[PDB]
Amino acid sequence: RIIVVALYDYEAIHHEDLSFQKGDQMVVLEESGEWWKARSLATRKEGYIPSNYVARVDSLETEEWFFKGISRKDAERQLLAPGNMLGSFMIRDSETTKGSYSLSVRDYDPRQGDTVKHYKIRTLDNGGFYISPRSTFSTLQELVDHYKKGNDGLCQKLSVPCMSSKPQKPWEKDAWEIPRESLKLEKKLGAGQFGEVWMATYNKHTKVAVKTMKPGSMSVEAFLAEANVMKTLQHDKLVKLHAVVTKEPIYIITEFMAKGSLLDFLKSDEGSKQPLPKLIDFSAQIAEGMAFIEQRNYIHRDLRAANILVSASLVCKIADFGLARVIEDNEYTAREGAKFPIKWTAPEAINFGSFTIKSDVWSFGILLMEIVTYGRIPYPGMSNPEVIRALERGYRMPRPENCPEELYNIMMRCWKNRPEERPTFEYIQSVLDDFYTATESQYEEIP
Ligand SMILES: CC(C)C[C@H](N[C@H]1CC[C@H](n2cc(-c3ccc(Oc4ccccc4)cc3)c3c(N)ncnc32)CC1)C(N)=O
Repeated sequence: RIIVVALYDYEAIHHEDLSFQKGDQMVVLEESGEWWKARSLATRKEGYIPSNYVARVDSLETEEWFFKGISRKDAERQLLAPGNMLGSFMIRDSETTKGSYSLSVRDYDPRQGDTVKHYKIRTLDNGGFYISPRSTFSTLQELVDHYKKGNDGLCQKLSVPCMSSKPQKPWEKDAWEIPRESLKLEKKLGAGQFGEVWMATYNKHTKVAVKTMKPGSMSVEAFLAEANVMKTLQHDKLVKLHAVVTKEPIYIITEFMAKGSLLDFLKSDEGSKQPLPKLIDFSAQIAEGMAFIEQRNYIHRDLRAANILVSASLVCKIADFGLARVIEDNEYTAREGAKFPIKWTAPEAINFGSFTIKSDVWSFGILLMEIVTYGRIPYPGMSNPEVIRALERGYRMPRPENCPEELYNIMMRCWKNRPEERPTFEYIQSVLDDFYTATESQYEEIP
């Protein structure tokens, strides 16, 4: 008997699902995947439900100011998003203290601009919580109501909970390999060497993107084996693979990303106006994605701004991870020109076909330069043979205008000729995540 309460408004997309009145009471049965079967209270008939729309009644997951799952870094991004105000806040699980909590509050000063301050919410041994010992509370709800009435030592008085959008409905049960007929291709987004990309509708109810691979470009079995690894690479900064059509021409089905590639974005009216701290935040988002790929012993093989996608809310998501591996070299793909771009590719990958996480690190440094130049071609003024020979003699792209020296230093580290000398994405992540907050403490010590 596990009791669970609803949270959002959702009607059955399928024919087996129930209703959500933004408030209800349910009791879960089986807990496989992201769809759960639950015994509900309207009234004595049930079915399957999306797990991300519900929560246990005991935990704080029901509270509007609590954000389960998210990181410190993501708390900051969420809060600094447009639509939030001074003293906007959230409570989340602590990162550096298991079982305890953290308060994140949107702040402002003329000297540092918009910032997010973090406070340790310590738990008392016999029940209750405090930030400062002189002010303890039975519940986190009491803590919140307290600091809503006055800052009492915090940077700001709490105003309203961090805004949040209703999450993506989880993908249909056991719909990994789907029929081609289940997709309606509505708008061609782009045409490339080995396939096209379409905006499309799945089963007349869900917006997706579909990459349609050219006949001759991939083998069904080799692709499916690889895709079965790709789908498990689940992370906020990787684009999500929903499903595949396992019949030539092979279709790849993913979440749709409203702002297209980061390269397109940086070259748009809107993206060309992003300020440098936002550019650095894109870099950090990609580094986080790559550190996950690195921790999972996977290889991207074609990391560049063109293969980064951008959401409506400016989340960067890595796409085409691993795809280059299963694009075949034959008479068909050959008449399409270069398989990989020389200017983005590590020298050992070019010279010997040695693709590793370390050649991805090389590509990342190039991507960094693409970002800070808003999508300029690498090595301007140079041919491909000229780039290769210059690189062999220690030439590296010089630092451009409007590039912080520490960002350049990171690029130069990525561009070591010997791969073992290049940093880890775990390192790159940490430096970029803390780029502007290096000489600052994690949490504020409130008297
Ligand atoms: C200005 C532009 C109109 C020009 C155009 N730009 C193009 C830039 C990329 C655009 N694109 C590509 C994908 C995508 C990427 C990989 C996928 O598959 C995989 C495979 C393996 C792993 C992960 C995803 C699936 C979808 C995609 C998406 N999901 N949502 C929105 N736009 C997308 C398409 C236009 C161009 N001509 O370049």
